Amino acid sequence: VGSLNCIVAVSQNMGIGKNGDRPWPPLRNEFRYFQRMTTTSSVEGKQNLVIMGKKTWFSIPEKNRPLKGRINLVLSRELKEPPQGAHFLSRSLDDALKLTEQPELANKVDMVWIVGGSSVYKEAMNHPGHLKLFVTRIMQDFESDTFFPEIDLEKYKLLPEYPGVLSDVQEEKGIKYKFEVYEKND
Ligand SMILES: COc1ccc(OC)c(Cc2cnc3nc(N)nc(N)c3c2C)c1
Repeated sequence: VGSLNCIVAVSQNMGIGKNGDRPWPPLRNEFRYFQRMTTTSSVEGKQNLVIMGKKTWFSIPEKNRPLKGRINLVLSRELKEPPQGAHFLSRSLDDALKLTEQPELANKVDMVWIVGGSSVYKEAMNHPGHLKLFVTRIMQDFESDTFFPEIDLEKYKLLPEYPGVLSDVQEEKGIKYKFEVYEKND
């Protein structure tokens, strides 16, 4: 395992989901960027590991499951086995990390990506160590029922830029958004 990262799209109210769905219409290019960031390995013969809560897994259209090109890990305490189409099940992020160390994925994993939900992000955001947040800011309010936790600027620095990430305002379906990379180490 190389790097530990979290990727999220968030509305101005810090909304990440509404009844397990996206609180905004589809954003095909925001989606393509998500697929591109998470799938791309920085080391031949390696694939990235994607981690998600039970509920983020079930919110992905059946058709898109598993996220292809990546090892899919579902994080749950109630599940006794991995949902159909998933590859591994861990009780916590710590257990999910340890598994990496097993010669199991040890030699097979480049980067690890946390793709949801608040719980899983909240807990990654507290794992001590180096972490990067790839945030997609949707520049409007959307009714939500679940939120991203508060980013601590005394801890994470917004990078002035990052290679492979557009720096300017994007626009799809009359909804503007921008990409931000935060970095922490502690
Ligand atoms: C959350 O509601 C849905 C519905 C469909 C769906 O994938 C097809 C998803 C997954 C999805 C999509 N875009 C993202 N976009 C970003 N930037 N970050 C995410 N973590 C993310 C996720 C988890 C989430």
